[PDB]
Amino acid sequence: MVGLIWAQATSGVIGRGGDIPWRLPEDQAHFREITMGHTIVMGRRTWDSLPAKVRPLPGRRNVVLSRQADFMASGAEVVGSLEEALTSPETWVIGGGQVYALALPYATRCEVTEVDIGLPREAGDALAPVLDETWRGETGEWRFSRSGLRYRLYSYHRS
Ligand SMILES: NC(=O)c1ccc[n+]([C@@H]2O[C@H](COP(=O)([O-])OP(=O)(O)OC[C@H]3O[C@@H](n4cnc5c(N)ncnc54)[C@H](OP(=O)(O)O)[C@@H]3O)[C@@H](O)[C@H]2O)c1
Ligand SMILES: Nc1ccc(C(F)(F)F)cc1N
Ligand SMILES: [Co+2]
Ligand SMILES: [Co+2]
Repeated sequence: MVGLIWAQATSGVIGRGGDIPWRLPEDQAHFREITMGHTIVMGRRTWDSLPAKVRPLPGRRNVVLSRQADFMASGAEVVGSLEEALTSPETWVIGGGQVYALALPYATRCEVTEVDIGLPREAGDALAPVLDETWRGETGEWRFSRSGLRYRLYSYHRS
């Protein structure tokens, strides 16, 4: 099972400046619950966005996708194609925009957090992938975060 997990503003922005322009503590617990114990695949930029102290994420098989021949990610496996990173019973692609887009054709599930924040799309932003008609998703109820923002969860799936 290959899944994609991300948090977006309603506008689809997921990253900017090598960072995420909000904080949603509930989503961090939700992200950790979904990915805990499994393989996580991420782009090399996303891997660089994590501080060295949190790298690699605990309890998960961290894999970093890069075109650099002998790129070294201390604590993670480095592969040159996504397919090499996808060989586990359960794999979660955790970003970024480039790797979500590359990974979607191999994905059966998407766990999407939508953050009710008026964040306009900006040139150079990392964006969430657009899900077509083949994706059947369940919309969650609006939830209020300890951070003061409103959000809701989407669980998409295709057969
Ligand atoms: N849930 C979220 O909101 C969320 C989750 C994660 C990340 N983000 C944000 O996403 C942003 C970064 O996403 P990004 O799209 O800018 O960069 P990225 O997708 O995280 O990783 C980009 C890198 O992936 C590697 N790559 C891309 N296609 C490849 C391929 N076909 N084969 C091998 N390697 C490949 C390249 O690494 P080389 O340059 O080494 O070739 C490329 O530089 C950051 O702002 C981060 O905070 C948000
Ligand atoms: N600290 C931290 C920052 C960003 C991520 C993300 F999944 F978005 F890549 C995970 C963690 N654990
Ligand atoms: Co699990
Ligand atoms: Co299924």
